[PDB]
Amino acid sequence: RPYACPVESCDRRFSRSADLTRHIRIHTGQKPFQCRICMRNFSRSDHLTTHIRTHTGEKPFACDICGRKFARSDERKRHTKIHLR
DNA sequence: AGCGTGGGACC
DNA sequence: TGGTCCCACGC
Ligand SMILES: [Zn+2]
Ligand SMILES: [Zn+2]
Ligand SMILES: [Zn+2]
Repeated sequence: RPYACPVESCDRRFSRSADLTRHIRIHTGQKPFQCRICMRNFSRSDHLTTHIRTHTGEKPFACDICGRKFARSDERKRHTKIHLR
């Protein structure tokens, strides 16, 4: 919690100094990761990785119940719960 | 659905 | 630093 965002208009606080560094990019608008397929810029390398799958169609996450594939684990997570009742 | 994207964590 | 998951939330 000791790490406050220096931007004046912003008052968000962070427990980890590094979580502030990432956060600073929201204010600086820095997007240092580019998709070589569509040239779009992204603020995070991990977000670029999952974005690229929208081009290749790579879906490494399969639902345990029906086997349906998803590009992201969170999409699979959101899906799996539909099998309930 | 499709998928951007920030915060927390872990390495 | 900086890479990479999970999470969550949003549209
Ligand atoms: Zn801030
Ligand atoms: Zn792209
Ligand atoms: Zn399923």
